[PDB]
Amino acid sequence: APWDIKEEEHEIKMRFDMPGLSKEDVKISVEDNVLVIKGEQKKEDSDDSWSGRSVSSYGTRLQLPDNCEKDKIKAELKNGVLFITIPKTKVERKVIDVQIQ
Amino acid sequence: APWDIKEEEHEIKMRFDMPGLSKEDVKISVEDNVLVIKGEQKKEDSDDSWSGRSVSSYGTRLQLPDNCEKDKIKAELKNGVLFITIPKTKVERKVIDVQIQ
Amino acid sequence: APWDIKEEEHEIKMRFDMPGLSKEDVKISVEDNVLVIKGEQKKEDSDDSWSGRSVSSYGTRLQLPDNCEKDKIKAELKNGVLFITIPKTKVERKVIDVQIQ
Amino acid sequence: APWDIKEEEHEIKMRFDMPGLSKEDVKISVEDNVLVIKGEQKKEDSDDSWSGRSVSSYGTRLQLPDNCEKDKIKAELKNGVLFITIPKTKVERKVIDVQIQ
Amino acid sequence: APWDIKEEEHEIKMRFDMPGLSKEDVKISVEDNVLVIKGEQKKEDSDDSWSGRSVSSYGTRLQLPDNCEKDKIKAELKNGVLFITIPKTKVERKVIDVQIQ
Amino acid sequence: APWDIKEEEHEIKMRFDMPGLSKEDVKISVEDNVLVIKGEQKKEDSDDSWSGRSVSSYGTRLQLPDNCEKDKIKAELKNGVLFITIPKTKVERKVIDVQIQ
Amino acid sequence: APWDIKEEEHEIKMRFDMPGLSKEDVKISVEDNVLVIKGEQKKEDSDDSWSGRSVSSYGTRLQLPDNCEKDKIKAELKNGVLFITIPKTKVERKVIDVQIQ
Amino acid sequence: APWDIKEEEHEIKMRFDMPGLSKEDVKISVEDNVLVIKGEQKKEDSDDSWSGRSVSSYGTRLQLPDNCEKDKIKAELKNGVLFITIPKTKVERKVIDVQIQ
Amino acid sequence: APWDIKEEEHEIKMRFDMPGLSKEDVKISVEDNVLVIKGEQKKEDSDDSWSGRSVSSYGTRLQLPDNCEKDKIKAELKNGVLFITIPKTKVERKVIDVQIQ
Amino acid sequence: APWDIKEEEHEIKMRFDMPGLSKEDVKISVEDNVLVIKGEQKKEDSDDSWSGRSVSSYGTRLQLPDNCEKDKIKAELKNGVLFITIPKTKVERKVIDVQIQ
Amino acid sequence: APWDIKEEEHEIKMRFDMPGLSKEDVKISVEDNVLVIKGEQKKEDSDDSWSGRSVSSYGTRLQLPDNCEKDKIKAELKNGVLFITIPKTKVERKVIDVQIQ
Amino acid sequence: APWDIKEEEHEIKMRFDMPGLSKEDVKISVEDNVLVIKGEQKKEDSDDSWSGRSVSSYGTRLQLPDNCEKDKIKAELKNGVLFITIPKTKVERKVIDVQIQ
Repeated sequence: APWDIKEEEHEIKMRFDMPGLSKEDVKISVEDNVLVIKGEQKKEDSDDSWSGRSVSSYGTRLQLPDNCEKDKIKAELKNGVLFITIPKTKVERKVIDVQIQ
Repeated sequence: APWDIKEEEHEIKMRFDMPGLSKEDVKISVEDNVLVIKGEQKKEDSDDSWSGRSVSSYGTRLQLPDNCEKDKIKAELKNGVLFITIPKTKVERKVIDVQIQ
Repeated sequence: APWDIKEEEHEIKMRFDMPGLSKEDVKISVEDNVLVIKGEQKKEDSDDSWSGRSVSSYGTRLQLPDNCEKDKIKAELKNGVLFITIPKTKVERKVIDVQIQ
Repeated sequence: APWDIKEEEHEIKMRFDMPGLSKEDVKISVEDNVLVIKGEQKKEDSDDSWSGRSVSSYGTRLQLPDNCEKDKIKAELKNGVLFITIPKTKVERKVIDVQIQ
Repeated sequence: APWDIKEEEHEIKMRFDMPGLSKEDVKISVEDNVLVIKGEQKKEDSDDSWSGRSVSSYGTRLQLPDNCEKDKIKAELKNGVLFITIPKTKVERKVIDVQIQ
Repeated sequence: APWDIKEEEHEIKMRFDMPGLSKEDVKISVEDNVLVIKGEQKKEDSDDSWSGRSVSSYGTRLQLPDNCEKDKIKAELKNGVLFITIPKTKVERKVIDVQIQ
Repeated sequence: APWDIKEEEHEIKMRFDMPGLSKEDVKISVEDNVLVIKGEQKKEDSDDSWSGRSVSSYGTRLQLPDNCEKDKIKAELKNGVLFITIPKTKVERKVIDVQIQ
Repeated sequence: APWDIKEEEHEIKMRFDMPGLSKEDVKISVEDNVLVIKGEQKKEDSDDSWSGRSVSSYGTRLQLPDNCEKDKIKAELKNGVLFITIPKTKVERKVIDVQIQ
Repeated sequence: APWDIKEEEHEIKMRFDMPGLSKEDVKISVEDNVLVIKGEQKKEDSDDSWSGRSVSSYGTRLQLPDNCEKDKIKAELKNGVLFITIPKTKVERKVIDVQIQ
Repeated sequence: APWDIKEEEHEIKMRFDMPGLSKEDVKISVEDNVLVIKGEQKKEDSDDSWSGRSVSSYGTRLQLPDNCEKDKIKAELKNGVLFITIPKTKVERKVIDVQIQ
Repeated sequence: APWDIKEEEHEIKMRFDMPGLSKEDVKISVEDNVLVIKGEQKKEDSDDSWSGRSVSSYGTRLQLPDNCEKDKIKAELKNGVLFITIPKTKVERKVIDVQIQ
Repeated sequence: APWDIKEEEHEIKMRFDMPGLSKEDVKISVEDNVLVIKGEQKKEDSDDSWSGRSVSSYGTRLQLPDNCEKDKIKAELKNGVLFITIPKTKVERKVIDVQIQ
């Protein structure tokens, strides 16, 4: 299965995966509320000696409900699998319901 | 015809419809600018004694141009038909046009 | 789910549904063994002031196995939902089975 | 090719095209951050004397990243071709990167 | 609408259209009875500085019923719209009808 | 790109890839000339706490031209990527060509 | 248009059509309530001397609501067009309507 | 070929077929004019010890032109093949033909 | 079958067909080498009193190899079937064959 | 369900089925390792007197992993159902596993 | 690739191909301006002793711009490949261009 | 028709075909039991002077039941048609049949 993206019990979480890609070719970037991921192909630093070299596009968008709180943002890569944990927001301070009468 | 959603001559109006659903299983919820509707199936409180019991999903999104003014928001249900009337906003205080020269 | 039509434990039952349609625009008609339903659009008696006025065709056929016994035929409309209960018949007074030898 | 829409080396640019439409039937309109274009068919002011008169819908949306700065907004029409040049914004004053550890 | 081609009340008329193309890149050619149009892309004489440069094929055939009378043949280009007016012929000097008996 | 399978300049090589799968859930098996791969889902040994858990089938066939020489067979897993290197055979000791005359 | 079949103001009427078929190759047949038409190809009695001889199937079913009254049944063929006029029945001697309460 | 259903030279005949089904799991049932067949799966009385156990639905409808004469109705099963022979009726005591004039 | 168009053993022949159309609404027209047929709908001269009135387009083109010799051109309509017989031409006065060497 | 083909707990088993076909029209044939089945249509030895006579092709291939041991091969036909039981082989006398290091 | 048909630097050229067909079964025919090719199947003069005998249709049309000059027309067949070289014409003695003003 | 491949009355035979390809660009190759054909495009040795030059892939596999006996293998090319005749094998020295009891 390619990816997961969901509000967990307390936060927001993404998870994707990529063969070959090690701890080197990974980058991200933040904005006022926009996250972006940039993975690329460093499958040119050992040797080719091959045919089925894999090359594709990896960077991708994201927007958080509230402006992305930056400090506690965590992420990790293992066995060709990246995943990013990020804090939830504090929505629902006020609401009103039906008066259908 | 399932629904209508439109800016009338003075306000914003939604209208949808649902068999069975009476004045009980209806709920809404507001946000800073987000409306959401939650209807569900209380077709379990009289008796089944049936085969063609109808059950589906009814809640749905909405966003208003300007933050939803809450007081005068009205809505009503009759003959299995929901409809919500909500105040318009006061856009277009300034504009500029072509200077194609 | 649109409709149900079935032999229950003791009788025959139809059930359908229609938004808007109240206790006024409903009619039926019987025959020697043919039932027919005629619903129509009285969505012209309050006001239009609208775009998504719903108008369609509602009348529909039926035939009962035995000629429709007329007295105890019942029906009802609620929350835009029609349903007709009608007596079963007394088939299977005699039968013969295989003699495949 | 119908249109182009892109961030150039320094600004934002749209370009589209329309047969017949001259410097008369063109209009635009601005908002806090919303641009809209309104072209229409003045192919009724010379004469018809024709069959293949062209009539369609031309107005279209746009939103700029930052609220549309209004003064230096330029545009032009030639040979049935419209194009609008508009100032870029000043995003990316701060950023944070991975700490995948 | 792309083009029109028709016998008018007195003559024959074509009309087509092309963004960008001005009074320069247009050419035609005549034959004993064959007309041909050759438009091309001079969208290389101002500057590119662009992505959505439009380039396509424009030349096209035609045959007139009678050999094309050459003198009074007229044509014009405006707002990226070409159109050619050409004299009709003098067919139907004799006819015979049914004798189905 | 999913996989590569090819005769290299001197040997035979397979390469595939699998997210999540680490150095644990991997197995192979040999035969007289048949290779088979068995990967499975050990995504049950850390915790679920998730929705998009990935589970599928991974084992797959192979046959080598000549009976698989077993000693020098190598393979490796990194960044969720498996690949197996295996010795080539020594075909083409004799041949005959056309005599089409 | 191939055919017409309808209850007129007072009776029941069919109309169809067939090239070539003259007053010879036409037949019908009645039943307790079933009508059937049998037209065939007598395009073998003058001469072939041809390629595009037309041959197809023409007979077709019908059932009348009440058993077909036989005497006044009329029909006619002209210009390769058949049409059958037949008496209506006397349905609706009794009816009952809604009691939806 | 699955089945045959036809009026023979003197009667009416059905024939179908079913693997496994022996002389046990077969049943029929008659009505005023309705025949029905009920075969089922007794592939649970010897043992499973298997994977490709076959289970499906076998009962099926029939209506005879005239009310089914019951005595001489015959049927048989052999080599997983059922077939039912039933008496024809005595239709066509009277008829009327065209008067197309 | 709709139509036939063919060179017979000695001439050229067309044949088509049209329900309703009698000996009245038929017309043709000749040219230097162009034949055209014009049938239309006179299904307005008796009465409508109907629903399935048939109306369509019937005129159609033709070109003969050599200019249409006019005198001996024959045609006829019967049972809603038109057919036109026309003289062949006298092609093939000279020819040359391969010299492939 | 048409057929089953599988390695059971101890052997190899096929099972298929055929209406009509009795113990007569069945044949098989063996090879070094190839099995083939030949059923045909002896539905010509009793009488036709029918329309829905069934005729098709029944012979089919098979290959066993190891050369087919011939003695204990069993098979049977009942209720139009064929099935062949055949001995398994003795594979897996030696194996080697990963050394992914 | 099946065929080529093109105006070369000085003439007109066709080229096609056909297995089996030798220098015998080839024919052409000329007209005032129409060329036609007739190849056929003489794959009946040696012996069949075969299954995959090839038989198809080979004759085909052509029209030249100007009436086909007959003398210098050349053609040849080799290795199951035919090709015809034919003289070009002398078009474009006069022309007129745009006056779009 | 592209090819034929079949066991004749005494041997095995292939036949295919290729335009242009003469007695030069043809090659085959044998193995223990594998035949392979290699045709290629020598349509570069006379001249191009063309557009519709044909180039494709021609080599193809084959396996014989028994190891290919090499001496008497024959083949030939004529009129762009290849065909290979090869000796049959001597299968069926022993067999066993049903004992369905």
